[PDB]
Amino acid sequence: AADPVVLMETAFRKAVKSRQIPGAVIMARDASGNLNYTRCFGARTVRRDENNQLPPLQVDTPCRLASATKLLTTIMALQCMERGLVDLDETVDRLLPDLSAMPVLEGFDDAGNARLRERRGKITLRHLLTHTSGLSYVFLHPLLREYMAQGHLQSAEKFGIQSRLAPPAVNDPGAEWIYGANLDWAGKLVERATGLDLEQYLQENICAPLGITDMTFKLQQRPDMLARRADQTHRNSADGRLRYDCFGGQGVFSGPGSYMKVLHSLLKRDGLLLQPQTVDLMFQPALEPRLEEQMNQHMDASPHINYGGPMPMVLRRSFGLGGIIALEDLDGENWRRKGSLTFGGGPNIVWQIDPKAGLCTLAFFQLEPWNDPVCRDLTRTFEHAIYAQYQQG
Repeated sequence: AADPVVLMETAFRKAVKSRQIPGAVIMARDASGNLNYTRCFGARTVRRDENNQLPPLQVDTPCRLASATKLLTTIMALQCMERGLVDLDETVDRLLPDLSAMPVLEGFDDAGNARLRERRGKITLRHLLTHTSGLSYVFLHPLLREYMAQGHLQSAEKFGIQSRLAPPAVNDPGAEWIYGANLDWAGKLVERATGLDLEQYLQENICAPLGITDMTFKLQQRPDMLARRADQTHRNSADGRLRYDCFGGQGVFSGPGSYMKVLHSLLKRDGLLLQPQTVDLMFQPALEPRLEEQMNQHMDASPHINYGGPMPMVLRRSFGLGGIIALEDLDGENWRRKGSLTFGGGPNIVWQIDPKAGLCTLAFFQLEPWNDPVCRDLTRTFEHAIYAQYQQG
């Protein structure tokens, strides 16, 4: 093992032992197939089992991907796009009339009543995949905040409208980049285009092709793996110490080893689940120029959120179909290169595909909250290390 890679590995092992993290599964791969690094650290929980030892996590251990599910759904949409069932620029309302029926919430008046408007513009699958549907998540936007305060979301029950799909848009399509629920609609679009719920579609069009068996939405229906799942860990603000704790877009449980397989096929054009042309698209910076600027501005101004994760807080980025795209070079030839596409999920799960560097890496944790200092620091120095040993050794 390389000078950086051994220092890195023991630096993880240090963090597990000094109770800073519970554990981590980390993984790197290259376009050749040939690079195959995969190392497990620590325990899958902090809560001791019946025998006073804590079972260790490993590549087959079931873990909540959480907000890292989105890529999978982003894939499943582009599968249908390929197969002719939809088209990126087709107005959603063919398959999602109920979405196209939703109004946009403009603002509030003085009596405080909800002020509401119909949508200028129209709304496409490309918009959804790029978080440019002009719709948002409830507790991130100040308007929806109060819409929620008034209790205008209560009424969805009457029309059988799913909780997550209920909130109104807060802008027109193509207007802003806004991290939003627009990946559960993506989930719907598929279900409706393929007459299949996305649990069935997932196994058929993603798991089967790569021979996966630990990927599922319905974990409660898998005694075999439910029993061995990873418990969630949460870190306290006071101490720094840690304590115990079917829509697309979030809520898949998978082994970290299997998630890699997916990142791999993509990296290496292998064509097993998607089609190299349409993969290239995912990596094409979708954001219009004035759009990509406001996104950068927003993301810089919100460091408490840190969509970037391990990568420099100030950076020039855009967005593609599945994640963020580093528009400039992260640190010369030492680290990620212009073109690389990263995203990640709640429990400090962070993946990235770098085509120009011929690599794809996946750091896998089960610790909340997002953007943890030790996780970020370890992820930082994880990538730094395998990038170095690999490409210059």
